[PDB]
Amino acid sequence: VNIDTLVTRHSAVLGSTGSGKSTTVTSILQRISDMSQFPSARIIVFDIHGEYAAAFKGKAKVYKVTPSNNELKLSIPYWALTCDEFLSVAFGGLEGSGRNALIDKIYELKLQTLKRQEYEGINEDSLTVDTPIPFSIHKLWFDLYRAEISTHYVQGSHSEENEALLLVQKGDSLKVVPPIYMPHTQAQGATKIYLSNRGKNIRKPLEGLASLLKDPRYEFLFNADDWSVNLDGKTNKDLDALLETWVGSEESISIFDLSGMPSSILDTLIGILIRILYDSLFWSRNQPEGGRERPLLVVLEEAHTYLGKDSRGIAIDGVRKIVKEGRKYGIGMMLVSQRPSEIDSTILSQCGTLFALRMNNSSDRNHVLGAVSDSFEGLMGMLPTLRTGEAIIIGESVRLPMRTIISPPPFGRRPDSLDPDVTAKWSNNRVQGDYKEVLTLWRQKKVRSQRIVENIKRLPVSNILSIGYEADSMTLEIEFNHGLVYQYYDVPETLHTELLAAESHGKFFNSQIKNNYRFSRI
Amino acid sequence: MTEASTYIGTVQDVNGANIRVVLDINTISSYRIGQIGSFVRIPIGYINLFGIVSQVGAGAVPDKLLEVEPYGHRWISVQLVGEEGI
Repeated sequence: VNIDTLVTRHSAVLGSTGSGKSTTVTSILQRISDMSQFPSARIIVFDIHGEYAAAFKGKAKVYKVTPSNNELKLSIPYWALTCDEFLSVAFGGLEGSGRNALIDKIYELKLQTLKRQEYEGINEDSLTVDTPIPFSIHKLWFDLYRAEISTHYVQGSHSEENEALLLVQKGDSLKVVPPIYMPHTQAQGATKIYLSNRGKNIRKPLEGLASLLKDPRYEFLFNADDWSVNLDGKTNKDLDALLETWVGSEESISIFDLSGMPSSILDTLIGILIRILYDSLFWSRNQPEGGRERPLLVVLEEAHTYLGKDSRGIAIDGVRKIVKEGRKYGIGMMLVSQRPSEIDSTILSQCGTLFALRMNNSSDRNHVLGAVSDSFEGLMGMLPTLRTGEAIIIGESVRLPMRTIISPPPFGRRPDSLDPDVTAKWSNNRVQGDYKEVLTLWRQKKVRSQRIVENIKRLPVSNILSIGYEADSMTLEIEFNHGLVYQYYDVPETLHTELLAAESHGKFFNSQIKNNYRFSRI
Repeated sequence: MTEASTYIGTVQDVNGANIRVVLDINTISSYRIGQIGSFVRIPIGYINLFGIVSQVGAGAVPDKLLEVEPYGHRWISVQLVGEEGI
């Protein structure tokens, strides 16, 4: 199979849910990005269900939402977005004068940041809202929310120096706490206090933004680790580090695990990532770090949910732009789906190569037949009766349409999402629970309890890969495969001392310790 | 002889000032083929009718053709602008 046409002319993998397309994609990716043959590979995967991280144990970087043992943390700074995408993410697309007010505030904050911190090739003349310059969002929220509720001490003038605060609540910028102001009352006897006369109609959007800031689900957006913005507009790191970590690491394959992200903004975030990657690899097409000197491949999972015929999302525009223009700047594409009838025909028709697996219904088969350019009546009638793992390669990347059996991946590299098992949990004997603890966790909006041991030192060795314990806290720590780490609390020393001297590592654990002691997965 | 240079297709529907043309060039796609802002020339005996393309793709296919065959889109929609005199 030709590989230059496979990347430059795009591809597509279509099949049924029972056809095991994940194994085929994993095998293809492993074969293309071999270290021995292609030392300078470059692949980006937009994993959605997080079922590809397991297949690549130590062969690829993984950027999840919540790191546990060794995976990194995905983080997209909000100041790297454009104005429209930022509005669609935070405020949901305001259309009134509030949009103008927010744009003006963004411009003012960016100008102040440029004044404070020197930047190369950027001045007051060549600054746009589109320019990715860091700026504080908490300061903006504080200013706009105080300029809408707080009441001036003296009527007629509503300057900031006339703060009519009852004394108590000064308020914090980094925190979401707002300041308190005395109520407006111009009656006789007492002092005349008037509310702010410049307040816009953005109270509800600002409350929503405050809720989003206080929500822990948006840490990757508003609380980037190395790209958090102080009130003066300064960050620990820059965007170059992010770009290097994304498409410049020593590992050939980088996987984005978007399983834990909210379902209402996934399309927008995919569009954001696509736009950032395309711009970064387009504006530097002469340097050795550009796409022309090192072509990049993008693998998109479950393309039928975003590339529909009438989809109004942002990712569809980026996908169309890549499909139309990557042949020149060296950016490939590879759509994977289990429902070809949902993908846009104008997009599916431009894919150079098709990997047609077994398809069950007739709509998908008809769509595939209509979206093909090289058909042999002998082979195309075999689609509903293809063996699992067998593909029919068709397109410009092969001399002839041939029916292949994709080479299976090496042992210990079978993709499998860590979906909780129904049988094990449902068959276990029910035990007592801590209603107070779960209620407190729900009120706090945190996933880490208070009784978690910090730095237990473990030792090497259903399977058990490591074992740790402490005599001071009497809490047992057992590490399983797939990166799972458990922490059983209030265990006597006798149990784990006997376990360490047992014939094997297990069995007895399931016999006595598995379902008697309260635990907490970390 | 055959269709000479600068040939696109034939008229297949008239609604007064909304012409629908079926493309004949299979895979030329490169003077580029009719774009959105491009002009086309329709000679009638002696005079040339100049027109402007307005819709390209599924938007120009007649309603019943889509219901019959929704996988083939080789139609363009031309709106007449003016004519060249003598």
